[PDB]
Amino acid sequence: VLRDNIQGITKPAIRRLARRGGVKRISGLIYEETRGVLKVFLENVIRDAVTYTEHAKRKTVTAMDVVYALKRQGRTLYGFGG
Amino acid sequence: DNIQGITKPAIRRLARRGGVKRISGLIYEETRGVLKVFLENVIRDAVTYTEHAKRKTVTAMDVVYALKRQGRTLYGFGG
Amino acid sequence: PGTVALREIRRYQKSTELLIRKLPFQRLVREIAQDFKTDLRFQSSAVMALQEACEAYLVGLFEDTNLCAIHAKRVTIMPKDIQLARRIRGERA
Amino acid sequence: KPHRYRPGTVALREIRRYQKSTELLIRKLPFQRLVREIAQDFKTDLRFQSSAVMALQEACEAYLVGLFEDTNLCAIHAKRVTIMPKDIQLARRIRGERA
Amino acid sequence: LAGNAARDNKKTRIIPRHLQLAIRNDEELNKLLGRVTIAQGGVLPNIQAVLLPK
DNA sequence: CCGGTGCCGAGGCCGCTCAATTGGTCGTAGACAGCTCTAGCACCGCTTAAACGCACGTACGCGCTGTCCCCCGCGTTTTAACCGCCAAGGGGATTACTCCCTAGTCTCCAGGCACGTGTCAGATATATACATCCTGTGCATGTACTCGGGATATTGAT
Repeated sequence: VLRDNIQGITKPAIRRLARRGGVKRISGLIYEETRGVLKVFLENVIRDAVTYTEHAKRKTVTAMDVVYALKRQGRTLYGFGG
Repeated sequence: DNIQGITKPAIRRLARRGGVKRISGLIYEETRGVLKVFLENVIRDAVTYTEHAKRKTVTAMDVVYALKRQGRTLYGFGG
Repeated sequence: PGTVALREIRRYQKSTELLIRKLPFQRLVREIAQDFKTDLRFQSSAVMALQEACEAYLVGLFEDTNLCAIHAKRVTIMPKDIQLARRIRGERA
Repeated sequence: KPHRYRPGTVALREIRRYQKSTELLIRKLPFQRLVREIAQDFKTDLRFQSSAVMALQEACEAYLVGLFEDTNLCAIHAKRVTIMPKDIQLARRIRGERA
Repeated sequence: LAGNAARDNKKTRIIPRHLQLAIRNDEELNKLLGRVTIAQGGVLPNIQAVLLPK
């Protein structure tokens, strides 16, 4: 079926993440909203990660690119290079 | 003792700029704490910058540099 | 009821794995990156780092959302809490 | 007999009056004395530039205004109009200062 | 934008208030200058909907 | 008529009986220690050369230091809309079950682009003579703050 992959983030996955966050009850309107938030985040990292791939005249996005993209947004990641 | 120099009407005015209608009467004593703490960090840097230049006067650029290192940038004072 | 949920709460706060299935996340990342430029190739470590960072972000978001919900004398979290958390943190308005 | 205003309209009057002007609120001398005593508590025999202390004053006022705006959002979230310290603690924690 | 704001204020000289208005009203400039504070520039007038009287 | 007393009903004690929890043992397999060059290569030793870093006076303003006056803070009063507590209706998120399905494993295949080296040439550091654009200083004047008085709202109490 022709379905958008944002719905590939299943409801049990969101429940698992919430339970790791420490929440007892989950309303039914979170499920569509959280995906939207998850979109926005990926719209502010991949966009940067592609630009570095532009500046190196490369065609494959490497882990260093995403680490640098996350570094400039005050969200530094450890253990994936750099 | 000078933290009491931040009178109650001054706190009311600062609250009124923020857009709040009613102020509790015990807010001030806690709010004076925040003014007490947020100000104890920039000075930590402001004197320290001053102490690097072998000088003992706090110029207007040291506070700008401190606020920049902390993440709050201000304009109009030689930034 | 109300105690099997706390069982999960305690279980997941100890284990440290990826709570999102890898293939749908890969498809999502590829589709999101398609618009910027067509015909891209992805390092596997890049995808893993993306998923790790996103999961950490979501966990922090839900922590703040739970604090917001507790503030209003509730136990259930609603979008009214997520919007407030995002607004006061600084990603919107 | 004297005309009395309802409790709350003077509040919005002050809101509108203060949200238009851009003068310094805290009296200059108490703020200067406070920063001087704090500095002496750290390092004695210090000299301050007037522009420096007025920049500290403006930074503090901007911080307080933002904090009170966040506090107002927190208070409205709890179906209230009066601000209590729990709102400030919640805002300060979500922003990521206190905790 | 600062000059447009100053004209809307019916004055021919730009002061920090006009710069603050121009930055805050425009979404992109506000996003760029999110973490900066304009000296003696104040804040935009804003009242929450629930705080209006009846 | 009222009261002693048997019969029955309920509350209190104690104890298993059984079903759910959690640390201990078995076991095997991919991955932390650990040479082994190697390899060439950064790091160290050993020289000088130049400049910036440092200290001494010394000129010169920008912070501390002393005196009058009201404007804002303090302190009181009453009173009222709001906070906090309580209670009931009902919807919906929870919990558990069966059924479907795509994640996960691994296997096989293969062509695209990361990645390094080798070549060479033009874009860029650098020195010197030229010169003009920006900057401190000085000064006219006008846009804007302030004071005063008359419009138009803008709320509260009958």
